[PDB]
Amino acid sequence: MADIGSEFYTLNWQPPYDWSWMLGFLAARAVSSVETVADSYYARSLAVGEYRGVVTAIPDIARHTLHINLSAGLEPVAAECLAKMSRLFDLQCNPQIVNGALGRLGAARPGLRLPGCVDAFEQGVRAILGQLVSVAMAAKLTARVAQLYGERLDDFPEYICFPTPQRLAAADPQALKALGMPLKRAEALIHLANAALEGTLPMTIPGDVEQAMKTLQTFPGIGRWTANYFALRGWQAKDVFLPDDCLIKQRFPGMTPAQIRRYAERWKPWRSYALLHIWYTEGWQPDE
DNA sequence: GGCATTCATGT
DNA sequence: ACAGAAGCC
Repeated sequence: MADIGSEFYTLNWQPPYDWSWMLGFLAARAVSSVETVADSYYARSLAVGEYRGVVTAIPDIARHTLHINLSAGLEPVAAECLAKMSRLFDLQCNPQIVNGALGRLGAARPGLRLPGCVDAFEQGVRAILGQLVSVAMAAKLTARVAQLYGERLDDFPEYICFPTPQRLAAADPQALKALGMPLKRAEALIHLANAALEGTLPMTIPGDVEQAMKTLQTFPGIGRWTANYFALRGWQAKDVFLPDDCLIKQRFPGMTPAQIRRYAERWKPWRSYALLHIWYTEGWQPDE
């Protein structure tokens, strides 16, 4: 909780914004030695190009500001760090626009944002690992992977960087399997770690997301769900919906993974936010 | 254990 | 759209 840096920065957000939720979300999925989530505090190792360091983000609810502190090694690339924090926290979102379009589904938790990531690859590795297991177990698994293939910081030895596409492509699929996962999944990771290494995996949000996801689902281990939920968190595609999600079929009294594709149409172009509101709004039921 | 979600494939 | 590998009681 002691300033890891001398340089401080401020990012504005447009209320409303449920920070307890956000930080709750990220804390659950917090990978041990990579990131540290607490009450009004989030911290993590960060690689921007060849620059390394620690970032912390402290919300200030009174003045619609997020306070960012950077370690010295991250100063030369401050703007990009801030852009990563902004995509991680959805600071550019216009809640009024989203919520107004979500109509009734927006009402209960209007401060819900779309939790993003800091790195499209990192998000991709996460998307694969958290595939079938519980949110908690993915977290523990991903900590094991990072513990082995992650790079430590020279200035902050209690922090390690999320593993790069390099160390990860050079991974022994069996060493991965030993960290507690199917061969088919260790192989998935390595594939992705290779695509990203050779441009084949888009790091910035593609212009045609549906098209870009087509290409994704042709990856080993990556199907339609894993591809959709990655576009959402990895690219922060805001108009993505998952009709096949287990939790959604449940909230649709006998409805086919095609009938809902037409229901969720009513929430363009904010279907990602709609999806989230459904998950995290218990009281909610379709307008039958 | 036989059965079942649950997401990934392939005809 | 239409039929295999990985907790449930």
